[PDB]
Amino acid sequence: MKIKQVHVRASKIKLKETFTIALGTIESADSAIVEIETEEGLVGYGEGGPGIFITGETLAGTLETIELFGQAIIGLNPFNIEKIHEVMDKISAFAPAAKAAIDIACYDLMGQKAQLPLYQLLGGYDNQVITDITLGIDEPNVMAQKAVEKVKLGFDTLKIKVGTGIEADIARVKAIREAVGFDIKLRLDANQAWTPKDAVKAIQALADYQIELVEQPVKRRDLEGLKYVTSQVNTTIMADESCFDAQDALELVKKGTVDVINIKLMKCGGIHEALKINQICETAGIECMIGCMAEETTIGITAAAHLAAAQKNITRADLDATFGLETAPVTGGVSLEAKPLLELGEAAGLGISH
Amino acid sequence: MKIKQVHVRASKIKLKETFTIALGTIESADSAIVEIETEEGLVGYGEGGPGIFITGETLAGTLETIELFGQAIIGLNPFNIEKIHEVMDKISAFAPAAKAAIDIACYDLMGQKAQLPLYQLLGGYDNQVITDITLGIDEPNVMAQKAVEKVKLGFDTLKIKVGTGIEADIARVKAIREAVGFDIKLRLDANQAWTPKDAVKAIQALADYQIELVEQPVKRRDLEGLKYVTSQVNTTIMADESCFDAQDALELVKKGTVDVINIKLMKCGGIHEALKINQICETAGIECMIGCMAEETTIGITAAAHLAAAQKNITRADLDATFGLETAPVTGGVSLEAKPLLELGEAAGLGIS
Ligand SMILES: NC(=[NH2+])NCCC[C@H](N)C(=O)N[C@@H](Cc1ccc(O)cc1)C(=O)O
Ligand SMILES: NC(=[NH2+])NCCC[C@H](N)C(=O)N[C@@H](Cc1ccc(O)cc1)C(=O)O
Ligand SMILES: [Mg+2]
Ligand SMILES: [Mg+2]
Repeated sequence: MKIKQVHVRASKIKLKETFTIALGTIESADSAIVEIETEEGLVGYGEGGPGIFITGETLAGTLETIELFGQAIIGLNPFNIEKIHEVMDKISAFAPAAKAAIDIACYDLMGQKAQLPLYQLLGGYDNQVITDITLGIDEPNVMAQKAVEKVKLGFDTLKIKVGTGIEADIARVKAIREAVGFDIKLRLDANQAWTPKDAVKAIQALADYQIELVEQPVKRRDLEGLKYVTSQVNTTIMADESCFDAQDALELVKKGTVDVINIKLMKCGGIHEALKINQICETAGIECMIGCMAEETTIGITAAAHLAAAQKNITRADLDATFGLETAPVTGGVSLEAKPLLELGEAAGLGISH
Repeated sequence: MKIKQVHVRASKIKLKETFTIALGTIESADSAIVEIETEEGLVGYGEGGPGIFITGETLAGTLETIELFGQAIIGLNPFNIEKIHEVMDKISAFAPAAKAAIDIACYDLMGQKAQLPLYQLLGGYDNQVITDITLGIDEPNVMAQKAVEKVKLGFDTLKIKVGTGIEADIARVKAIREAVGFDIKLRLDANQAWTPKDAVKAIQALADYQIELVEQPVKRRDLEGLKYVTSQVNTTIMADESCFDAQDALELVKKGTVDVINIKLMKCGGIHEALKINQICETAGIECMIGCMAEETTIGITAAAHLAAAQKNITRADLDATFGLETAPVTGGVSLEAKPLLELGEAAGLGIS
């Protein structure tokens, strides 16, 4: 198998609602979609979802970088994922969105060539995954109200954003908890909004509210502070923005900074790197959750789902990007229907087309 | 795809010459060969080559463990390597040769089902690997003579076994270098024979002999002593017995114990675990060398070679076990011919039988 050409396009999908977190707001899912054509005719799909306030990556920069990658890998075999990453890494010192777009299309091609759904090439642990659904920052009563709706859809786990103030945030969670029950799992995400000591105070305050875990409570670069929190509360602390790639993961398990690590293909540059992170974490006894950017769609979510279902240590999933899309940019893959169960079929690769 | 049956049998193959290392001698390559058959008819080949003075595993124990593993994975998909290792790990707390045997057969099946050479499923970086050849412990003049012989076979890298005493060990290396010149790369392996200070002393004494690297100079459990050697000499230090699995590797990287790590499928329980070790090392800027047990045959060596060719970070290889074998247990795969280049064909999976 040999890459004949790489085509990249912009993709802009209107979001059903404006999503808000501690870092900013978004109202449209704008990403870069890649199609890698082989000499034999097979075409793999990939996506790069840039999050300016998460990674600093932009759609313009991502499109440019992908174009450089595409010309550099013509003639290579999609199965030589080792060299493909070598090539991209030599070209750019940092561009996980661009690299993920190329990486994902390559794994899609691998599945299609082997004639196997992707999850079978990535571990084969399972052929489906259960995802939570996130609730963007809003008024305590507003969020609590939306919870009942999602639960009604079948969701047993809700991801709750907070970060305006320990005061209002605590009010947020409480409102939601005593609103949907106690059989519903509740994970919180403060997107670096709290200081070390305020984080501890805020977390402990929800002791009787039964919180599954708290995601990135402090600034991504404040590793001593993040470890402070983790070591001050019994509640499970998860690192997100503090962990982009495998080298970050190694540093975290090294220092014993957190309990769980959130993996995003758009932060690490694709499945090849995500596998490394998960392997490092599993070896250290740290479970992983697979997440997503608000700007990615069907292709990125589908890729992440195959990986999550395939790897045992990826024990949690936050793949709800497609639930907010007004329309699907492609055919097949994870549907836009807001449901917790993402079942991967037997279609080869990502099972995506059109 | 589903596993229908698991067959396992004993293979006892004489070595053409007794192989001596610091830990003892080996006279026969006795391994367990497994054949995993799927309901559709595809059959995967695997092997468990236990090295008693390395892991403590025996052929009898490896056979009993494989049998336990075999009857527990009936009906599972070979592609579900994640669950297959979970099942084996729950059954046994320690049996890397047995686990490798099942693991390798599964990857062979994956390759066959996908209709792809195994190296394509494991990274696809290359389709061949260049191996060194090891010289067993002997008198300086003899080892030197044997060195010239191997170089004549085209080998550009020789792995020198040492460990009977810094006095002799230093004499062995000096003699070898004098015989083959500085064009040949020489890596040493002490198999835990030296104290940390004798190690530094021996290494410093060979500074002018252009030593590529020194493998496991001190006892396996003496990590502080191993790091001591590593931080006392400019020569590259490699861990072998100090690193069995991914957890060991993570510990070595955390402590900055060594510069390179030796991966053996028979130490870590198969390709699945070997990949973890290499990824951990790569992430930490530690290169890896793929090695082998004397007891392995074409099956084990072929699997190791596919993995080494596939992964960029596995930059060195010591896959010379088939060179000492009187016979080959299966057709295909790496041949018995003593040659540095191991070219993997385009046959699906291992390309065996
Ligand atoms: N329906 C809906 N609004 N889904 C958004 C999914 C976002 C995802 N669960 C998430 O929280 N991702 C990041 C935060 C984030 C927000 C916005 C953008 O553009 C990028 C990332 C996280 O987990 O922190
Ligand atoms: N002549 C011969 N049969 N050589 C086999 C060399 C195997 C390999 N290169 C090696 O050295 N492996 C171990 C040492 C070892 C010796 C004997 C047994 O049974 C198992 C392992 C090492 O690298 O230390
Ligand atoms: Mg987060
Ligand atoms: Mg060794």
